[PDB]
Amino acid sequence: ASTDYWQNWTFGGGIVNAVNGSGGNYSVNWSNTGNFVVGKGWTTGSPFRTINYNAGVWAPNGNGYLTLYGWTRSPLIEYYVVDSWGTYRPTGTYKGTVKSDGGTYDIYTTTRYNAPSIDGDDTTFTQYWSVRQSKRPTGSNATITFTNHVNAWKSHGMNLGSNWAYQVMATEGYQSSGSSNVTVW
Repeated sequence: ASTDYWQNWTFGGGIVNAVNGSGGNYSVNWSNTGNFVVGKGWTTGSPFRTINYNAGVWAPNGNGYLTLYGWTRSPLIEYYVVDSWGTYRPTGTYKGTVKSDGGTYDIYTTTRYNAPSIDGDDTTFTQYWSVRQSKRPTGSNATITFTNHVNAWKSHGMNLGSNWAYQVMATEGYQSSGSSNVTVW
């Protein structure tokens, strides 16, 4: 069920040139940024969705993530399934591991205070992460069987909220430069 949502959020400086391409395709070119998340996906996330993507270009110069990105409310949770990165591999509080779609992921949790979210600039929420132990190869069709992550997270007491907000296959950058080109379906 193809993408219906376009994400293009920036903050803090630099240039983020994001193009909403044909179908599930988009491109990003960025320099000297603050923080940004750009991607395509779905207005309503599902714990049952298999996200398909192909990153034709993954070329961060510094810190960027190629990652599933999404939110629930009830309660407010920010989640990530990070398949690749640049110079910085994100982590948090280690819980365990999960294997999905040919990759082994470490599972982390982090509680964020006074932080920006889909609710506003100064909020509290928890983050759930699956981060691949090594960078996923790009340029070939990829799946993220998100249910495998939801199920593993649940087994370590990491339950998502019941009101689903957006769910995108994203390019995130923090204080970096780079290029990506990604198609999502």
